[PDB]
Amino acid sequence: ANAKRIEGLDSNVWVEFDPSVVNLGQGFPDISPPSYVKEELSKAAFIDNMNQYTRGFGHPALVKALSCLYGKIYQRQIDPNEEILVAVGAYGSLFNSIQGLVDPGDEVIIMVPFYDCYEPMVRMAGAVPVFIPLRSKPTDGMKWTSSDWTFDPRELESKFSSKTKAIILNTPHNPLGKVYTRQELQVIADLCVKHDTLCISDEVYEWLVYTGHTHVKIATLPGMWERTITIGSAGKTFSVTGWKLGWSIGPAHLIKHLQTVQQNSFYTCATPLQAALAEAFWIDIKRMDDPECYFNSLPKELEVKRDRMVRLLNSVGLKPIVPDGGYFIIADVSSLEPYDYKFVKWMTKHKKLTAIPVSAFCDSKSKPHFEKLVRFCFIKKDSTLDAAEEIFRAWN
Amino acid sequence: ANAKRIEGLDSNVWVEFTDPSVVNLGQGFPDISPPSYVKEELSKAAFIDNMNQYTRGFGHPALVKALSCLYGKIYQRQIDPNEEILVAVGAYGSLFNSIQGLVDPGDEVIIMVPFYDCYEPMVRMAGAVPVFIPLRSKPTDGMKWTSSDWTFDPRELESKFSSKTKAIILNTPHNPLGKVYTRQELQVIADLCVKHDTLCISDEVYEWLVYTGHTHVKIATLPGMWERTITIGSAGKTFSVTGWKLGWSIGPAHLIKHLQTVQQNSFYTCATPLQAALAEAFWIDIKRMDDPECYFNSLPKELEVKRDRMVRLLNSVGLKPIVPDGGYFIIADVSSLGADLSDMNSDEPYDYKFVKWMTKHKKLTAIPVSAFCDSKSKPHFEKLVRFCFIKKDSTLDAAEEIFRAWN
Ligand SMILES: Cc1ncc(COP(=O)(O)O)c(CN)c1O
Ligand SMILES: Cc1ncc(COP(=O)(O)O)c(CN)c1O
Ligand SMILES: [Ca+2]
Ligand SMILES: [Ca+2]
Ligand SMILES: [Ca+2]
Ligand SMILES: [Ca+2]
Repeated sequence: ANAKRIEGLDSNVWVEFDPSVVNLGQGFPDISPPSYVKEELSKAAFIDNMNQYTRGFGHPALVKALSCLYGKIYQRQIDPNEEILVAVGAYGSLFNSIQGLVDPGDEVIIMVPFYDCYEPMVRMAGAVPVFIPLRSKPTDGMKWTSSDWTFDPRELESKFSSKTKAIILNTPHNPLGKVYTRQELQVIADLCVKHDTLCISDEVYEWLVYTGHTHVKIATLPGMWERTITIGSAGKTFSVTGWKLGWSIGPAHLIKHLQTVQQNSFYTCATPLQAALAEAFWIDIKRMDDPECYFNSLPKELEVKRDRMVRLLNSVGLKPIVPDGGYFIIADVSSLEPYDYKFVKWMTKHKKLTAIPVSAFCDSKSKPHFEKLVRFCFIKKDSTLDAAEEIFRAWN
Repeated sequence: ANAKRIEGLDSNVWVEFTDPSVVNLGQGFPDISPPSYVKEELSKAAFIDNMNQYTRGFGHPALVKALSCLYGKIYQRQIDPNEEILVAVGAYGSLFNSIQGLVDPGDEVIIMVPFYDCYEPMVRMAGAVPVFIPLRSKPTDGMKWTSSDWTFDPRELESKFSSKTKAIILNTPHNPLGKVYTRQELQVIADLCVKHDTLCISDEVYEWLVYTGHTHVKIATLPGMWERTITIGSAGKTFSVTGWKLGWSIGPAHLIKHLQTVQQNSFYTCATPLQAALAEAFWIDIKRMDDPECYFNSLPKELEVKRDRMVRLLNSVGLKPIVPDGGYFIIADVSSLGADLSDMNSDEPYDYKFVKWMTKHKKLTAIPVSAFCDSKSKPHFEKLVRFCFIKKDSTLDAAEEIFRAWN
């Protein structure tokens, strides 16, 4: 018998989803992590102290590294102890944020399609998710891209009331690949300031922005530092999704409440992973300048792979939406229980290729508007994408 | 402002407890080496690319398979790795899953005092009402003071159960007392849980650390209890790697699913390389469970020696130790020292003053037992200080130097 708070929250999209099938579904990198990330974990393993309890809110060496890296991005001095919290992934950071800040009866605005945990997390806190969809614009004629999706500022305004506690922002966006523009962020900022709401900004894909786009942090916009929690992830930054380390960065008067959730929930994150992650950070922080920096080299490597996926999807009559950022690409499926779920089962069984139906990232009323869209992951090794080529070449 | 569910829960004893020349017998920080193979296995896992990516949400398959094998032997029943186990971020996370998945606002949860400090705020964050009952000492055998001289009154316990009781939290072996609950004590608890149809959440992280004359009994193995108990263990304790932060909840499928629902909506998955390495460590020791060199046997054997040394050290200065049946903490009554605390003028309990004094004057820290007590219980336990002995010989040598030079 569940507690009331988790009523109806037991179904989970990922819980629902053959070894000759090429999996382009889940965000499971099969490229290697950088060699030094692995080496540093090995080194921490052999130090006895690095196997025992560390500082609860974050390993001192790690919060110092994050302080120094993010202080450069933000152009401010970030207090490593008071303005940072290390949690169990971005998931954990998100949970800390909602649990510590959002009351039963609060409204939380979510942009659709949304990364799927946003909705049940808001609901577990007894809050009301208030949905607004991203919508299409006329294309430049040439190609379909993430930047051809935006939101209507007037519709957004109408979502804000005196019940609104916060808006959840995700840039670069999953599943669309949208890198939100400065002007878009400014509309969100104006409304958070005018209504005095929080912004929770999920920026795990922050390094993964392609040619002609720039990651901009809403927390750097005038008046936003004081009302924003910005979230990062080791799993994305260093392609080690299995390390489950993320962080929240923001003002002390907000971070302390995340800290209260953490000390009362899981308390401490793993010492060896955090020690190794601190060293991985120092290596790359010292060479941000250079194309060898993993912050530089990975987006560069992935852009090639993105462009590859777009050719392959085109090659078979699937209309790709070229992503500004991240490592997912959506394809419209229409020119070949919701449509995209049926299509994905059909493509698995008959083409030996798997993907994720976009309707999984949509509230019930929005699903008809997105149900002909399917998402593919390209943070894959050359050999994996060749196996995918084979499947596409052989499709007809 | 904070969310309402966390009002007044921002204070934390461990945060409150913050110098290189101080000998630290306070926090449960092991400075013995963990087993060599535990460290080896994490290194091995680090170099496998796959073991650095997402694994199964509710627990890495090899880990839960190892857990089901080991606990199947202990429970003498088949344990389902997927449906009857949930791997969480430490025993903390397991406790959190349990209370968050199973306990409603207005529910009562019975807690035994002193209690591992997190029990109280976890119950309050869920909007539930902690109902406290103290452990009470009884006359000693004359020669020694032990954990076994502490117990609860069964009639007092009974009176805490009402139609509003959702659960009782059991911690055995007990922190901070070191008490190993007897079959008869567990039987009293089981009787009431069955009579009122309540849950039992049983924190058994120290399950392997039981000393001569005592045996770890799992309440969930008693008649009627399997269907109503969540039993919690921890890698930090099992393998002396407190920094790995992996624990597990074991119980019936209809209860574990609720815990699994909290986890999927909170942090989701635990780290892959730690879980992979831990599985291997378990196999290495599962396969030699009958042998002295099994870590499950050698660690309590090694700790029993250290415990006895600590008892002697505390005695030499006039501290009155409570010899623990289990775990790696020891409590001493400090009141026969009548210490020079005259002018530390706060409204803090005696034991916190004593510890501050001991740290400054004697260069030795410990933990005040009142940190493990609710407001009304503090005066009944405030002359008691907790010392940790999961320590290497050289650390206890340093401690011994201080005790010898004490007067
Ligand atoms: C937008 C978004 N946020 C959060 C997460 C979870 O991050 P973590 O693995 O660090 O918990 C993911 C998973 N790839 C994601 O796509
Ligand atoms: C009784 C008890 N329960 C739970 C914990 C926390 O366990 P973990 O470190 O596995 O989260 C501790 C701390 N050692 C403890 O003493
Ligand atoms: Ca307002
Ligand atoms: Ca308050
Ligand atoms: Ca079975
Ligand atoms: Ca009842």
